[PDB]
Amino acid sequence: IPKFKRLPRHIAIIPDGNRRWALARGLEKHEGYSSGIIPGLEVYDICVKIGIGEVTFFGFTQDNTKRPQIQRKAFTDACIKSVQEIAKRDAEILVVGNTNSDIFPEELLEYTKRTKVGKGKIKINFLINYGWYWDLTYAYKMIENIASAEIPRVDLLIRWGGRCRLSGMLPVQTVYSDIYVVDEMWPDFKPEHLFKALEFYQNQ
Amino acid sequence: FKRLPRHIAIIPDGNRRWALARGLEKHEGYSSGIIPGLEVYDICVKIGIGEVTFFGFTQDNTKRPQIQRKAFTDACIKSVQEIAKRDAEILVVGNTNSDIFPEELLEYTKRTKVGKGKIKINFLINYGWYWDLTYAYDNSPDGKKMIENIASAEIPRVDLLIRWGGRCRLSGMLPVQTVYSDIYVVDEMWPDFKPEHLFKALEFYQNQDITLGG
Ligand SMILES: CCCCCCCCCCCCCCCC(=O)O
Ligand SMILES: [Mg+2]
Repeated sequence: IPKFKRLPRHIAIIPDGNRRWALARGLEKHEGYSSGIIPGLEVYDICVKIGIGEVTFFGFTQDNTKRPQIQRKAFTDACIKSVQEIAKRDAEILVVGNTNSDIFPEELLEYTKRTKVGKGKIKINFLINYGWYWDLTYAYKMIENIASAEIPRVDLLIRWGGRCRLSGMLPVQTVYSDIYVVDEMWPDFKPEHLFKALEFYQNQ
Repeated sequence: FKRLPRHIAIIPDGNRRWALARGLEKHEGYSSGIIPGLEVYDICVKIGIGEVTFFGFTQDNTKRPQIQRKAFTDACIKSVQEIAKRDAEILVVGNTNSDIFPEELLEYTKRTKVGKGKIKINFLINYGWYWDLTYAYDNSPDGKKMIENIASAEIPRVDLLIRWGGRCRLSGMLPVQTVYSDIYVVDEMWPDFKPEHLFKALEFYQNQDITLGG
Protein backbone atom coordinates (compact mmCIF):
# COMPACT_ATOMS: atom_id res chain seq x y z
CA ILE A 1 0.00 0.00 0.00
CA PRO A 2 1.62 3.31 -1.11
CA LYS A 3 1.48 6.53 1.04
CA PHE A 4 -1.10 9.16 -0.14
CA LYS A 5 -0.92 13.00 0.27
CA ARG A 6 -4.63 13.60 -0.71
CA LEU A 7 -7.53 11.13 -0.08
CA PRO A 8 -11.14 11.52 -1.32
CA ARG A 9 -13.83 11.70 1.46
CA HIS A 10 -16.40 9.82 -0.73
CA ILE A 11 -15.57 7.18 -3.44
CA ALA A 12 -18.18 5.87 -5.94
CA ILE A 13 -17.61 2.35 -7.44
CA ILE A 14 -19.19 1.18 -10.74
CA PRO A 15 -18.30 -2.55 -10.77
CA ASP A 16 -18.99 -3.07 -14.53
CA GLY A 17 -17.54 -5.68 -16.99
CA ASN A 18 -19.00 -8.83 -15.31
CA ARG A 19 -20.71 -10.25 -18.48
CA ARG A 20 -17.73 -9.63 -20.87
CA TRP A 21 -15.40 -11.22 -18.20
CA ALA A 22 -17.58 -14.42 -18.18
CA LEU A 23 -17.76 -14.54 -22.06
CA ALA A 24 -13.92 -14.12 -22.41
CA ARG A 25 -13.49 -17.24 -20.14
CA GLY A 26 -16.09 -19.29 -22.13
CA LEU A 27 -18.80 -18.97 -19.40
CA GLU A 28 -22.46 -17.84 -19.92
CA LYS A 29 -23.19 -14.03 -19.76
CA HIS A 30 -24.86 -14.39 -16.29
CA GLU A 31 -21.94 -16.37 -14.70
CA GLY A 32 -19.60 -13.35 -14.10
CA TYR A 33 -21.57 -11.47 -11.37
CA SER A 34 -20.85 -13.99 -8.51
CA SER A 35 -17.09 -13.35 -9.20
CA GLY A 36 -17.84 -9.65 -8.36
CA ILE A 37 -18.50 -10.30 -4.61
CA ILE A 38 -14.87 -10.74 -3.31
CA PRO A 39 -13.54 -7.69 -5.28
CA GLY A 40 -16.20 -5.68 -3.35
CA LEU A 41 -14.68 -7.08 -0.10
CA GLU A 42 -11.11 -6.19 -1.32
CA VAL A 43 -12.19 -2.55 -2.09
CA TYR A 44 -13.84 -2.37 1.40
CA ASP A 45 -10.70 -3.77 3.20
CA ILE A 46 -8.30 -1.34 1.36
CA CYS A 47 -10.66 1.66 2.06
CA VAL A 48 -11.05 0.85 5.85
CA LYS A 49 -7.19 0.46 5.89
CA ILE A 50 -6.20 3.93 4.45
CA GLY A 51 -9.30 5.37 6.23
CA ILE A 52 -11.73 6.45 3.46
CA GLY A 53 -14.85 8.02 5.09
CA GLU A 54 -17.54 6.82 2.61
CA VAL A 55 -17.84 4.39 -0.38
CA THR A 56 -21.00 4.15 -2.60
CA PHE A 57 -21.30 0.90 -4.65
CA PHE A 58 -23.39 0.85 -7.86
CA GLY A 59 -25.41 -2.36 -7.18
CA PHE A 60 -28.05 -2.35 -9.95
CA THR A 61 -30.57 0.18 -11.38
CA GLN A 62 -34.22 -0.02 -12.63
CA ASP A 63 -32.67 0.11 -16.17
CA ASN A 64 -30.58 -3.06 -15.36
CA THR A 65 -33.86 -4.96 -14.51
CA LYS A 66 -34.79 -4.67 -18.27
CA ARG A 67 -31.94 -7.21 -18.95
CA PRO A 68 -32.78 -10.96 -19.26
CA GLN A 69 -34.18 -12.71 -16.10
CA ILE A 70 -31.15 -15.12 -15.77
CA GLN A 71 -28.82 -12.02 -15.57
CA ARG A 72 -31.13 -10.04 -13.16
CA LYS A 73 -31.21 -13.07 -10.76
CA ALA A 74 -27.36 -13.32 -10.97
CA PHE A 75 -26.50 -9.62 -10.16
CA THR A 76 -29.36 -9.32 -7.56
CA ASP A 77 -28.04 -12.47 -5.73
CA ALA A 78 -24.43 -11.13 -6.12
CA CYS A 79 -25.60 -7.71 -4.71
CA ILE A 80 -27.54 -9.35 -1.77
CA LYS A 81 -24.41 -11.44 -0.85
CA SER A 82 -22.12 -8.33 -1.24
CA VAL A 83 -24.25 -6.28 1.27
CA GLN A 84 -24.55 -9.29 3.70
CA GLU A 85 -20.73 -9.90 3.63
CA ILE A 86 -20.11 -6.14 4.36
CA ALA A 87 -22.84 -6.34 7.10
CA LYS A 88 -20.59 -8.96 8.87
CA ARG A 89 -17.71 -6.36 8.94
CA ASP A 90 -17.50 -3.06 10.97
CA ALA A 91 -19.39 -0.63 8.63
CA GLU A 92 -22.31 1.91 8.65
CA ILE A 93 -24.45 0.40 5.81
CA LEU A 94 -27.19 2.24 3.81
CA VAL A 95 -29.18 0.84 0.81
CA VAL A 96 -30.91 3.48 -1.43
CA GLY A 97 -33.40 2.36 -4.15
CA ASN A 98 -37.10 1.90 -5.07
CA THR A 99 -38.45 -0.48 -2.33
CA ASN A 100 -42.04 -0.02 -3.73
CA SER A 101 -41.33 -2.92 -6.21
CA ASP A 102 -41.43 -6.79 -6.44
CA ILE A 103 -37.82 -6.43 -7.79
CA PHE A 104 -36.32 -5.02 -4.50
CA PRO A 105 -34.92 -7.92 -2.39
CA GLU A 106 -36.72 -8.26 1.04
CA GLU A 107 -33.31 -9.31 2.56
CA LEU A 108 -32.00 -5.69 2.13
CA LEU A 109 -35.13 -3.74 3.35
CA GLU A 110 -33.56 -3.57 6.89
CA TYR A 111 -30.55 -1.54 5.50
CA THR A 112 -32.76 1.21 3.87
CA LYS A 113 -32.02 3.10 7.15
CA ARG A 114 -28.29 3.53 8.09
CA THR A 115 -27.15 0.79 10.58
CA LYS A 116 -24.62 1.53 13.42
CA VAL A 117 -25.28 5.32 12.84
CA GLY A 118 -22.71 7.65 14.53
CA LYS A 119 -20.32 4.90 15.80
CA GLY A 120 -17.46 6.83 14.04
CA LYS A 121 -16.94 4.01 11.45
CA ILE A 122 -16.72 3.89 7.57
CA LYS A 123 -20.02 4.44 5.63
CA ILE A 124 -20.84 1.94 2.79
CA ASN A 125 -23.83 2.78 0.50
CA PHE A 126 -25.40 0.37 -2.07
CA LEU A 127 -27.62 1.49 -5.01
CA ILE A 128 -30.23 -1.36 -5.27
CA ASN A 129 -33.12 -0.98 -7.80
CA TYR A 130 -31.90 2.68 -8.08
CA GLY A 131 -33.04 5.16 -10.78
CA TRP A 132 -31.77 8.75 -11.37
CA TYR A 133 -35.35 9.75 -12.48
CA TRP A 134 -36.91 7.96 -9.43
CA ASP A 135 -34.23 9.71 -7.25
CA LEU A 136 -34.86 13.33 -8.52
CA THR A 137 -38.73 13.01 -8.76
CA TYR A 138 -38.73 11.56 -5.15
CA ALA A 139 -38.69 15.21 -3.85
CA TYR A 140 -42.33 15.67 -5.09
CA LYS A 141 -36.31 21.69 -0.43
CA MET A 142 -35.89 19.36 -3.49
CA ILE A 143 -32.04 18.88 -3.31
CA GLU A 144 -32.44 17.89 0.42
CA ASN A 145 -35.49 15.67 -0.40
CA ILE A 146 -34.13 13.50 -3.32
CA ALA A 147 -34.17 9.72 -2.47
CA SER A 148 -30.30 9.72 -2.22
CA ALA A 149 -30.16 12.84 0.08
CA GLU A 150 -28.20 10.93 2.83
CA ILE A 151 -25.41 10.17 0.22
CA PRO A 152 -23.12 13.24 0.01
CA ARG A 153 -21.05 14.72 -2.91
CA VAL A 154 -18.81 12.11 -4.72
CA ASP A 155 -15.10 13.19 -4.90
CA LEU A 156 -13.71 10.18 -6.89
CA LEU A 157 -15.74 7.77 -9.12
CA ILE A 158 -13.95 4.55 -10.30
CA ARG A 159 -15.61 2.47 -13.09
CA TRP A 160 -14.35 -0.99 -14.24
CA GLY A 161 -15.03 -2.43 -17.76
CA GLY A 162 -13.42 0.37 -19.83
CA ARG A 163 -16.64 2.44 -20.42
CA CYS A 164 -16.50 6.17 -19.38
CA ARG A 165 -20.11 7.08 -18.32
CA LEU A 166 -22.22 7.34 -15.09
CA SER A 167 -25.05 4.99 -16.35
CA GLY A 168 -27.39 7.28 -14.30
CA MET A 169 -25.50 7.02 -10.94
CA LEU A 170 -26.25 9.92 -8.50
CA PRO A 171 -26.56 12.81 -11.03
CA VAL A 172 -26.64 15.40 -8.14
CA GLN A 173 -23.62 13.98 -6.17
CA THR A 174 -21.44 13.32 -9.32
CA VAL A 175 -21.71 16.85 -10.96
CA TYR A 176 -18.04 17.68 -10.00
CA SER A 177 -16.75 14.06 -9.42
CA ASP A 178 -13.31 13.17 -10.92
CA ILE A 179 -13.88 9.96 -13.01
CA TYR A 180 -11.17 7.21 -13.33
CA VAL A 181 -11.88 4.32 -15.80
CA VAL A 182 -10.25 0.85 -15.33
CA ASP A 183 -10.18 -1.02 -18.71
CA GLU A 184 -10.10 -4.44 -16.89
CA MET A 185 -13.52 -6.01 -16.04
CA TRP A 186 -14.71 -5.73 -12.37
CA PRO A 187 -14.06 -9.45 -11.53
CA ASP A 188 -10.41 -8.87 -12.68
CA PHE A 189 -10.09 -6.23 -9.87
CA LYS A 190 -6.48 -5.69 -8.61
CA PRO A 191 -5.48 -3.53 -5.59
CA GLU A 192 -3.27 -1.60 -8.13
CA HIS A 193 -6.54 -0.42 -9.89
CA LEU A 194 -7.73 1.40 -6.70
CA PHE A 195 -4.17 2.73 -5.88
CA LYS A 196 -3.80 4.12 -9.48
CA ALA A 197 -7.27 5.82 -9.10
CA LEU A 198 -6.22 7.40 -5.72
CA GLU A 199 -2.91 8.52 -7.42
CA PHE A 200 -4.99 10.11 -10.26
CA TYR A 201 -7.17 11.93 -7.63
CA GLN A 202 -4.21 13.42 -5.62
CA ASN A 203 -2.63 14.77 -8.91
CA GLN A 204 -5.69 17.14 -9.31
CA PHE B 1 -18.24 7.03 -39.73
CA LYS B 2 -20.56 3.99 -39.14
CA ARG B 3 -22.21 5.34 -35.90
CA LEU B 4 -22.70 9.09 -35.20
CA PRO B 5 -24.02 10.66 -31.96
CA ARG B 6 -27.29 12.68 -32.34
CA HIS B 7 -26.15 15.21 -29.65
CA ILE B 8 -22.49 16.18 -28.77
CA ALA B 9 -21.63 18.22 -25.62
CA ILE B 10 -18.37 20.31 -25.68
CA ILE B 11 -16.49 21.41 -22.49
CA PRO B 12 -13.83 23.76 -23.95
CA ASP B 13 -11.58 23.71 -20.81
CA GLY B 14 -7.82 24.53 -20.61
CA ASN B 15 -7.80 28.23 -21.73
CA ARG B 16 -5.95 29.69 -18.64
CA ARG B 17 -3.31 26.85 -18.54
CA TRP B 18 -2.79 27.30 -22.36
CA ALA B 19 -2.15 31.08 -21.87
CA LEU B 20 0.31 30.51 -18.92
CA ALA B 21 2.24 27.82 -20.93
CA ARG B 22 2.79 30.39 -23.78
CA GLY B 23 3.87 33.15 -21.29
CA LEU B 24 0.50 35.01 -21.46
CA GLU B 25 -1.75 36.06 -18.49
CA LYS B 26 -4.46 33.55 -17.33
CA HIS B 27 -7.32 35.74 -18.75
CA GLU B 28 -5.77 36.02 -22.30
CA GLY B 29 -6.42 32.35 -23.34
CA TYR B 30 -10.23 32.59 -23.81
CA SER B 31 -10.09 34.74 -27.04
CA SER B 32 -8.00 31.88 -28.62
CA GLY B 33 -11.02 29.62 -27.75
CA ILE B 34 -13.38 31.29 -30.32
CA ILE B 35 -11.96 29.83 -33.62
CA PRO B 36 -11.80 26.23 -32.23
CA GLY B 37 -15.61 26.44 -31.62
CA LEU B 38 -16.06 27.56 -35.28
CA GLU B 39 -13.94 24.51 -36.40
CA VAL B 40 -16.01 22.02 -34.25
CA TYR B 41 -19.17 23.59 -35.85
CA ASP B 42 -17.87 23.34 -39.49
CA ILE B 43 -16.87 19.64 -38.95
CA CYS B 44 -20.20 18.84 -37.15
CA VAL B 45 -22.27 20.45 -40.02
CA LYS B 46 -20.04 18.64 -42.61
CA ILE B 47 -20.69 15.04 -41.29
CA GLY B 48 -24.27 16.04 -40.26
CA ILE B 49 -24.34 16.07 -36.40
CA GLY B 50 -27.92 17.01 -35.32
CA GLU B 51 -27.08 18.98 -32.13
CA VAL B 52 -23.95 20.44 -30.39
CA THR B 53 -24.08 21.99 -26.86
CA PHE B 54 -21.08 24.21 -25.86
CA PHE B 55 -20.29 24.78 -22.15
CA GLY B 56 -19.81 28.60 -22.12
CA PHE B 57 -19.52 29.52 -18.40
CA THR B 58 -21.44 28.65 -15.16
CA GLN B 59 -22.68 30.67 -12.12
CA ASP B 60 -19.60 29.03 -10.43
CA ASN B 61 -17.23 30.49 -13.15
CA THR B 62 -18.48 34.01 -12.10
CA LYS B 63 -16.75 33.56 -8.65
CA ARG B 64 -13.37 33.73 -10.56
CA PRO B 65 -11.48 37.09 -10.76
CA GLN B 66 -13.17 39.96 -12.73
CA ILE B 67 -10.44 40.22 -15.48
CA GLN B 68 -11.14 36.49 -16.29
CA ARG B 69 -15.01 36.77 -16.22
CA LYS B 70 -14.76 39.81 -18.60
CA ALA B 71 -12.59 37.71 -21.01
CA PHE B 72 -14.57 34.38 -21.17
CA THR B 73 -17.93 36.29 -21.30
CA ASP B 74 -16.59 38.34 -24.30
CA ALA B 75 -15.19 35.10 -25.90
CA CYS B 76 -18.68 33.44 -25.50
CA ILE B 77 -20.60 36.52 -26.87
CA LYS B 78 -18.19 36.50 -29.91
CA SER B 79 -18.54 32.66 -30.39
CA VAL B 80 -22.41 32.88 -30.47
CA GLN B 81 -22.35 36.04 -32.71
CA GLU B 82 -19.93 34.22 -35.12
CA ILE B 83 -22.19 31.07 -35.21
CA ALA B 84 -25.23 33.44 -35.66
CA LYS B 85 -23.58 34.49 -39.00
CA ARG B 86 -23.60 30.83 -40.25
CA ASP B 87 -26.44 28.26 -40.87
CA ALA B 88 -27.59 27.13 -37.36
CA GLU B 89 -30.60 26.93 -34.98
CA ILE B 90 -29.06 28.76 -31.94
CA LEU B 91 -30.28 28.44 -28.30
CA VAL B 92 -28.67 29.99 -25.16
CA VAL B 93 -29.66 28.42 -21.76
CA GLY B 94 -28.72 30.08 -18.42
CA ASN B 95 -29.91 32.38 -15.57
CA THR B 96 -31.12 35.58 -17.42
CA ASN B 97 -32.42 36.98 -14.04
CA SER B 98 -28.89 38.36 -13.23
CA ASP B 99 -26.65 41.40 -14.05
CA ILE B 100 -24.00 38.78 -15.09
CA PHE B 101 -25.98 37.45 -18.14
CA PRO B 102 -24.87 39.36 -21.28
CA GLU B 103 -27.73 41.49 -22.81
CA GLU B 104 -26.15 40.62 -26.23
CA LEU B 105 -27.35 36.95 -25.90
CA LEU B 106 -30.93 37.53 -24.50
CA GLU B 107 -32.38 37.24 -28.07
CA TYR B 108 -30.99 33.63 -28.39
CA THR B 109 -32.76 32.39 -25.17
CA LYS B 110 -35.51 31.17 -27.56
CA ARG B 111 -34.09 28.93 -30.36
CA THR B 112 -33.21 31.26 -33.33
CA LYS B 113 -32.78 29.95 -36.95
CA VAL B 114 -30.03 31.81 -38.95
CA GLY B 115 -29.07 31.24 -42.64
CA LYS B 116 -30.14 27.73 -43.86
CA GLY B 117 -30.26 26.43 -40.21
CA LYS B 118 -30.57 22.59 -39.93
CA ILE B 119 -27.93 21.95 -37.14
CA LYS B 120 -28.91 22.90 -33.52
CA ILE B 121 -26.12 24.76 -31.59
CA ASN B 122 -26.77 25.31 -27.83
CA PHE B 123 -24.70 27.49 -25.41
CA LEU B 124 -24.72 27.24 -21.57
CA ILE B 125 -24.29 30.94 -20.49
CA ASN B 126 -24.45 31.73 -16.72
CA TYR B 127 -25.63 28.06 -16.36
CA GLY B 128 -25.82 26.10 -13.06
CA TRP B 129 -26.89 22.44 -12.50
CA TYR B 130 -28.69 23.42 -9.21
CA TRP B 131 -30.46 26.37 -10.98
CA ASP B 132 -31.37 23.97 -13.89
CA LEU B 133 -32.95 21.26 -11.62
CA THR B 134 -34.69 23.69 -9.14
CA TYR B 135 -36.22 25.69 -12.10
CA ALA B 136 -38.73 22.76 -12.26
CA TYR B 137 -39.60 22.95 -8.48
CA ASP B 138 -41.26 26.38 -9.22
CA ASN B 139 -44.94 25.37 -9.91
CA SER B 140 -44.80 21.69 -11.13
CA PRO B 141 -47.76 19.69 -9.71
CA ASP B 142 -45.96 16.24 -9.95
CA GLY B 143 -42.57 14.57 -10.79
CA LYS B 144 -43.52 13.62 -14.42
CA LYS B 145 -43.65 17.48 -14.79
CA MET B 146 -40.27 18.39 -13.15
CA ILE B 147 -38.01 16.62 -15.76
CA GLU B 148 -40.03 18.30 -18.60
CA ASN B 149 -39.81 21.70 -16.77
CA ILE B 150 -36.02 21.88 -15.94
CA ALA B 151 -34.45 25.11 -17.37
CA SER B 152 -32.52 22.97 -19.96
CA ALA B 153 -35.69 20.99 -21.01
CA GLU B 154 -35.29 22.06 -24.71
CA ILE B 155 -31.78 20.41 -24.73
CA PRO B 156 -32.21 16.63 -25.25
CA ARG B 157 -30.07 13.67 -23.95
CA VAL B 158 -26.26 13.98 -24.64
CA ASP B 159 -24.77 10.91 -26.48
CA LEU B 160 -21.06 12.01 -26.57
CA LEU B 161 -19.40 14.59 -24.23
CA ILE B 162 -15.88 15.77 -25.34
CA ARG B 163 -13.84 17.74 -22.70
CA TRP B 164 -10.47 19.48 -23.45
CA GLY B 165 -7.80 20.21 -20.77
CA GLY B 166 -7.32 16.59 -19.63
CA ARG B 167 -9.79 16.62 -16.64
CA CYS B 168 -12.43 13.79 -16.56
CA ARG B 169 -15.46 15.54 -14.89
CA LEU B 170 -18.80 17.12 -16.02
CA SER B 171 -18.36 20.41 -14.02
CA GLY B 172 -22.17 20.35 -13.49
CA MET B 173 -23.07 20.27 -17.24
CA LEU B 174 -26.70 19.09 -17.82
CA PRO B 175 -26.84 16.40 -15.07
CA VAL B 176 -30.21 15.07 -16.48
CA GLN B 177 -28.92 14.93 -20.12
CA THR B 178 -25.47 13.38 -19.24
CA VAL B 179 -26.68 10.31 -17.17
CA TYR B 180 -25.75 7.88 -20.07
CA SER B 181 -23.28 10.25 -21.90
CA ASP B 182 -20.01 8.62 -23.12
CA ILE B 183 -17.16 10.96 -21.95
CA TYR B 184 -14.02 11.42 -24.14
CA VAL B 185 -11.16 13.53 -22.61
CA VAL B 186 -8.64 15.43 -24.82
CA ASP B 187 -5.38 16.07 -22.84
CA GLU B 188 -4.58 19.18 -24.99
CA MET B 189 -6.10 22.55 -23.85
CA TRP B 190 -9.14 23.89 -25.82
CA PRO B 191 -7.15 26.56 -27.79
CA ASP B 192 -4.87 23.67 -29.03
CA PHE B 193 -7.94 22.05 -30.75
CA LYS B 194 -7.14 19.88 -33.84
CA PRO B 195 -9.81 18.18 -36.01
CA GLU B 196 -8.05 14.86 -35.03
CA HIS B 197 -9.42 15.47 -31.44
CA LEU B 198 -13.09 15.44 -32.68
CA PHE B 199 -12.44 12.57 -35.20
CA LYS B 200 -10.88 10.37 -32.43
CA ALA B 201 -13.86 11.23 -30.11
CA LEU B 202 -16.27 10.12 -32.93
CA GLU B 203 -14.15 6.91 -33.41
CA PHE B 204 -14.38 6.24 -29.61
CA TYR B 205 -18.23 6.62 -29.81
CA GLN B 206 -18.49 4.48 -33.02
CA ASN B 207 -16.25 1.86 -31.27
CA GLN B 208 -18.65 1.46 -28.25
CA ASP B 209 -20.32 -2.01 -27.91
CA ILE B 210 -24.14 -1.54 -28.37
CA THR B 211 -24.86 -5.04 -26.82
CA LEU B 212 -23.90 -3.64 -23.36
CA GLY B 213 -27.00 -1.40 -22.75
CA GLY B 214 -26.99 1.77 -20.56
C1 LIG C 1 -22.06 -4.29 -4.80
C2 LIG C 1 -20.60 -4.61 -5.04
C3 LIG C 1 -20.37 -5.96 -5.68
C4 LIG C 1 -21.42 -6.36 -6.69
C5 LIG C 1 -21.10 -7.63 -7.44
C6 LIG C 1 -21.60 -7.65 -8.86
C7 LIG C 1 -23.08 -7.40 -9.00
C8 LIG C 1 -23.44 -5.96 -9.30
C9 LIG C 1 -23.92 -5.71 -10.71
C10 LIG C 1 -22.93 -5.01 -11.58
C11 LIG C 1 -23.55 -4.15 -12.65
C12 LIG C 1 -23.67 -2.71 -12.28
C13 LIG C 1 -23.00 -1.77 -13.23
C14 LIG C 1 -23.70 -1.64 -14.57
C15 LIG C 1 -23.31 -0.40 -15.30
C16 LIG C 1 -24.21 -0.06 -16.48
O1 LIG C 1 -25.44 -0.11 -16.32
O2 LIG C 1 -23.67 0.27 -17.55
MG1 LIG D 1 -10.77 24.98 -16.31
